[PDB]
Amino acid sequence: SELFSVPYFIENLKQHIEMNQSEDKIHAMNSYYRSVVSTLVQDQLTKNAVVLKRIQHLDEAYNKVKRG
Amino acid sequence: ELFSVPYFIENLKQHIEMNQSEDKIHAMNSYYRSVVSTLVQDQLTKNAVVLKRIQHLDEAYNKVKRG
Repeated sequence: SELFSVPYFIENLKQHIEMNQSEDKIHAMNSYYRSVVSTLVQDQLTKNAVVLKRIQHLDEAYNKVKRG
Repeated sequence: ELFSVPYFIENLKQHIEMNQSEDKIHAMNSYYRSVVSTLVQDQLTKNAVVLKRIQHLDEAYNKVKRG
C-alpha cells in the first residue's frame, strides 16, 4: 500500500513471479531485485537515508516472499 | 580498495566461475542480491558509505554484464 514499503515490494515480487512462468521463481526474484536496487542507488535526488531504507524494505520483502 | 568497483568485478567473476549450477547472468544476480543484503544489514557503517558500496557493486555489475 504505502509507496516503496515492505508490502509494496512483497506485492510486486509476487506479481513479477506470476508474470514470468518461464523462469525459476528464485531467479525471477533476483532479476527484479537487481533492477530495483540499481534504480534506487542511481537516484541523486532522494536522501541517502530514504534510499537505503527502501532497499532495506525490498530486502525484507524478498526474505518474506522466499520463505513462502 | 574494499567494496570498490574493481573489487566487485573480481568477486563477481569468481562467483560466476566457481558456481556449478547457475550460468553467468543468473550467478551475477544471486551474488548481487546476497551482497546487497549483507551491506544493508550493516549497523555500524555510515548510510552514505553503505550506499556508495552498493553503487560500486552496481557499476561493477553493469560492466561485467555488457563486457
